[PDB]
Amino acid sequence: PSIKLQSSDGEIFEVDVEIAKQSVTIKTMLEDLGDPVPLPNVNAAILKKVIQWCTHHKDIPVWDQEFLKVDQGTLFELILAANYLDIKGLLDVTCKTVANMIKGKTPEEIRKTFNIKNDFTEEEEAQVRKENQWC
Amino acid sequence: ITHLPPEVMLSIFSYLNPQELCRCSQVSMKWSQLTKTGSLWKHLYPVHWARGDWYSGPAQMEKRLLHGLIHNVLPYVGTSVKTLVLAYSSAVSSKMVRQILELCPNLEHLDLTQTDISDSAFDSWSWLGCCQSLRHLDLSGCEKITDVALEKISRALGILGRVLLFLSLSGCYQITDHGLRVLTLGGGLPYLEHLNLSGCLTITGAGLQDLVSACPSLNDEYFYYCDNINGPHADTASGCQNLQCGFRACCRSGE
Amino acid sequence: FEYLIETLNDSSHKKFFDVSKLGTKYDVLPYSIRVLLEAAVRNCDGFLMKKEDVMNILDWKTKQSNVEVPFFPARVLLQDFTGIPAMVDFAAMREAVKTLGGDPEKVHPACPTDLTVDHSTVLKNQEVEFGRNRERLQFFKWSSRVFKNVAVIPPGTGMAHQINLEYLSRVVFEEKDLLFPDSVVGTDSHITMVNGLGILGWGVGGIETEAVMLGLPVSLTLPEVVGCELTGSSNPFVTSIDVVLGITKHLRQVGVAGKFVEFFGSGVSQLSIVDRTTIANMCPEYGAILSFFPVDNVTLKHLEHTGFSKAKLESMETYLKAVKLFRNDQNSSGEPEYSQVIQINLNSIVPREEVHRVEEEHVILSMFKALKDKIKRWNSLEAPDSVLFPWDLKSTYIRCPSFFDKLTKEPIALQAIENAHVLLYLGDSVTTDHISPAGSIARNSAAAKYLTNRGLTPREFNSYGARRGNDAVMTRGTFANIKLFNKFIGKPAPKTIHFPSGQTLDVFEAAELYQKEGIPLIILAGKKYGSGNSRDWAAKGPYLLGVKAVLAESYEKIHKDHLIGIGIAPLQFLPGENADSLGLSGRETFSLTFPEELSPGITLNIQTSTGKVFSVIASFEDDVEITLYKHGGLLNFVARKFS
Ligand code: FES
Repeated sequence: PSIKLQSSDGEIFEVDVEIAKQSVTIKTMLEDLGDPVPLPNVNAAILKKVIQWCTHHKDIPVWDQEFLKVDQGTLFELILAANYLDIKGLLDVTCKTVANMIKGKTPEEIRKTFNIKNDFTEEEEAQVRKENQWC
Repeated sequence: ITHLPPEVMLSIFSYLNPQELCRCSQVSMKWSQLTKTGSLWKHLYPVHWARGDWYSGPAQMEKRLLHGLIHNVLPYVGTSVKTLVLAYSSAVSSKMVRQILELCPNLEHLDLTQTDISDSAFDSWSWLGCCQSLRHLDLSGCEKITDVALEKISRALGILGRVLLFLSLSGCYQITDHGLRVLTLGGGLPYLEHLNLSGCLTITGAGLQDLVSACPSLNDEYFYYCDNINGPHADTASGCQNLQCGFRACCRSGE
Repeated sequence: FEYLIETLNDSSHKKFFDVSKLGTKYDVLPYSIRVLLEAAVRNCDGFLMKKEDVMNILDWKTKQSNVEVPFFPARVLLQDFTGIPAMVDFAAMREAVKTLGGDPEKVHPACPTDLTVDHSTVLKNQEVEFGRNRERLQFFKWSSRVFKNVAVIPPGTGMAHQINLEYLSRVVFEEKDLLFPDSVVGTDSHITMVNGLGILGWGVGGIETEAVMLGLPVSLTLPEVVGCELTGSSNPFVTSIDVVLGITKHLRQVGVAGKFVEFFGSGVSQLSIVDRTTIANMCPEYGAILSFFPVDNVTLKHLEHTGFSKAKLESMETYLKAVKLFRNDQNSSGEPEYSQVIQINLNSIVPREEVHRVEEEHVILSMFKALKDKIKRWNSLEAPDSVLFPWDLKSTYIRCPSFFDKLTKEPIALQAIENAHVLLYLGDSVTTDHISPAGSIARNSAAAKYLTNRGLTPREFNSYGARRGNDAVMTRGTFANIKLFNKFIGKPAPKTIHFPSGQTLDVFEAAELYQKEGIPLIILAGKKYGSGNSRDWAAKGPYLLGVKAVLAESYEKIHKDHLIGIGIAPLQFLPGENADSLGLSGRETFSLTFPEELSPGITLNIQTSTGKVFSVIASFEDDVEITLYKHGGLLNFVARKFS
């Protein structure tokens, strides 16, 4: 029929059971207790996108390629939501997208695109740069 | 990207070839330990990689790669290596192989076709089970291996272990009846479905009958051996594949 | 050039072509271009050997490597069994001439062939290899009995390659009171060894020998001669191998690549014939084509020992001196003008007569006469003696091919290909090892399905080269290399797509389904189609599959001629175009029409079923190839002359 998912911000979302059948954690949480189930680890701004992806696969694609074009603060939140719901398809397609964002890039600009802190010391940085080649 | 748990960064670090996997290794101190977990270095092709082909799939610049991933990678990964394809290598000695086979004990697929390999490249294989769970072993063209390499291969498979599914001694013209009577020890090979002895011209059908009587799963379409010999399955097996071939050894020219 | 035929002296009766009367530039040529000019002046029949090509080997000072000339050898060597595809073709031409109103006995090779079969447990394998090579040895025995030119050296002699080639040496030929110098091009691996004895001979592929036995000449660009002056007596303690490696090392560093290395000077008389043959047999080491040691007094003092009589050696002297092919070590009057001389003083060799004086009356004289009586299982082997070969119909080794079916003398007009279907769609650098079969027969191939219907076990499938007399096995291995990258399939699989039926099966099984429907075939390829050496069935295979033309961006020059001489029109895309510049996927129907009077290098329009016309260059070089194509091939053209 319809299952009720509650986000972190107090809002309740309704969706069909076959949609939540792909959510392995929900599929395992719907065969033991037998509608108002809360999800306090995913925000509604990410639920609106994860349910949008999940309803498309009710049965890399270009629809996924256009759907996965957002800010990193939202893409990585989507990945953290797919890890919590164990949606293997979404998790795998977002892993593919992120690993595509790393294809052919020097280790210097990786930190610039992903906003990483160079937490190296010169005695290790010279040891790490020396052993990763053979390259 | 830092809020992601390590189990998701490990999944992200799977669509990256080993060149990108080592570029990412010098971004942060967490990735430096996280790109050498072992689930990312299962299959390694040191000859395709030092050619522009970074495959890392299920199944010169070259000396630098074999010297790099022998002190920089294989000690750290290091026991989670599944395959190792050194086929048609320009710079691979019996020393650069004795040091890879000592760090990969869970190897599943060796491939040493047409390499300057002697029967001393298997000296690291002595504790009776060294590289068990080995499924594929391709030594086609290593004409320098005698029946002493097979005494270390028949020991480095274990006991019933002995899960070899492929054996391609195709050109190793120096193995004899003792080189095959030793493979039928402990087991012998009960899963072997392919036995390419096409080129070993100095074995005898009496010593090959003893080998075939210990490989019950042997497919006969994939049982090649010398044409000038009277081994088993004469009306169902195949003949030598090294006819009209300059690469591999052959007792006749087939011209 | 029938006016230089001067009679020799009063020795017995002989005549010869006195090339010395060609001008004041003949005494200037090297001694290896004089052999080319002599062989060119007596075969100048106007069709194959032009007259514009005799005044092209004579103008050698200015017409070096930038010009190509033909060469008419005096004989042909063929290795162990590389002569089967030629002798089977002649045995089939005998029948094709019989069933045409012709005498099946004029059919002989156009030059003396020598089938050196003993070339290319250790003893227990010999009996099995004989029992395996029994039908082919029987065919060689019949062919030696039947054809006047052909001669066979049976398997088992002394010992591999060295004095068998000196026993066949006939340095001055006799053919109907004519005299001319020897020349031996063939598929023997040690065939350059004859150069250290005054015999201009190099190595060619199997197709080129098979085409020289049919009257066509070997093509060749005017080489550069690097005449290596070799003066001074060697040091009192040097060996033969030391001097040999010294000369070889001095020639390797100067870099003689694809050029004649004729030797001359006053120290050449110190090199024995066993040393000249050694320096000649090592041409691939310093990268040369030949190392010609002209005929001098040492050569004849060697011939006197080995086989020949005095009444023959005096005539040889007189001929070689009257035509200026004799190099006097102490009477050098006419000195050549090599394009790049090299000085080698033999006083610069560090590690003689005591060993050279031995081989004069010692074993050499005995070894040659012992081999003369070396020529057990060969004169014990039943073989036919009839004019036509008694073909065995249950045979899988020797089969009469279908090149002459049907022959129909006075050839028909040029048939236009109509509604062909691309059999193969290939890439760039398609070597002849992908076209021609070789190696063991694959257990899952078309040839294995053929040989299994004949009742052969999988271990009785021989190699693909041990069944080169059987044309069915050979055309079932054409384009059946597991590394064949067919662009209809993608991945490198030895298969193709039958278009009217849609299925994916072997190349032979597709060409065969195309044959039953009467649909011609073509082939699309890329750059340097047919690269590499010339293997047999590299042009026979495609022709017997049903191919009528080949489309490629560029062929190898050696393979374009073998395609023309089998009846496969080799076509090139206009400069700039290719397959991926016209929208051709390879699934249309191409239609040609050779208009009339095929001039060399003519452009002809190929049409399609998708309404896409495009011009394509008919890569015909000269009128010899245009005529070989108008006659449906070289074998048909030759068989029409015997009828
Ligand atoms: S290797 Fe012995 S038969 Fe080919």
